[PDB]
Amino acid sequence: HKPEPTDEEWELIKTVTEAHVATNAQGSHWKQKRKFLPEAFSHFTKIITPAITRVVDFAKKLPMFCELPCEDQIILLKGCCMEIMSLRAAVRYDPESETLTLNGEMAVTRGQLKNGGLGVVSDAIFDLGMSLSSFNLDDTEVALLQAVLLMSSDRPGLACVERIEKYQDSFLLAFEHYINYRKHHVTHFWPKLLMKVTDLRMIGACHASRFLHMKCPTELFPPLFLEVF
Amino acid sequence: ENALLRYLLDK
Ligand SMILES: CCOc1nc(C(=O)NCC(=O)O)c(O)c2ccc(Oc3c(C)cc(C(=O)c4cc(F)cc(OC)c4)cc3C)cc12
Repeated sequence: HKPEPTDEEWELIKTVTEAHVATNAQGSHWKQKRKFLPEAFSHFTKIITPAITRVVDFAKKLPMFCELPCEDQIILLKGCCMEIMSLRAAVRYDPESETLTLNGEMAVTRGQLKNGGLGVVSDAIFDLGMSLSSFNLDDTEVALLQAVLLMSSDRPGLACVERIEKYQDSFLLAFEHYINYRKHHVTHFWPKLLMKVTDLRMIGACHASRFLHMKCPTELFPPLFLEVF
Repeated sequence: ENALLRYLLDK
């Protein structure tokens, strides 16, 4: 009964899904190439830059993103980068080892990510990972969640606010219609998914708080990390 | 600023 995706929505789903799969670290081989961190600014310093770069590559493969002016692209990436990386770690939550996987390789514990420098944001990302188990999100659902965070019109300083809001509405309709098609065995699935979008948005602004607190002189922070704050 | 971000985007 509930509306299933249109042809134009299936094309948008193909584009965004493939863009995610092509920029998701060790997509197939993440669980079998996992190295469990011993027992960490150092080891988390090394892996942040490639994680930002993958998010940049994801956005650069969305045609709608590429039609925006450079200064809007910069602001949109600043806004969603930690949100998208957090989501990507959270969907790689292993409930048996109670680890997240970063960069497809590094499995970390709640304690390691917390004392590694993230602080209470570590607890938020792990708690999101635990909640996202029973949601059983596929590559397409993760990609659309990412497109929705990327196309956020309330980022300060944005020029094409109206265009970005229009792009987001396309993704949200495609996303809801895919969720109808997918028929998850969870009640109020779509309302509950939008609450997760808020959880990632809260994680994005707490990263920004923790960042200002972590300032250690600035030259210790990797250059690209400083740019996306 | 944002020189490195700018570079990675315009590639
Ligand atoms: C899941 C939360 O977001 C994150 N996600 C991923 C990731 O790969 N996600 C999965 C995927 O993309 O597939 C990462 O790799 C992450 C690495 C580090 C990280 O948080 C730090 C930490 C822990 C340290 C520094 C630093 O480089 C630093 C430098 C200093 F000079 C001082 C300092 O003070 C603590 C910290 C900088 C960041 C972003 C957060 C990550």
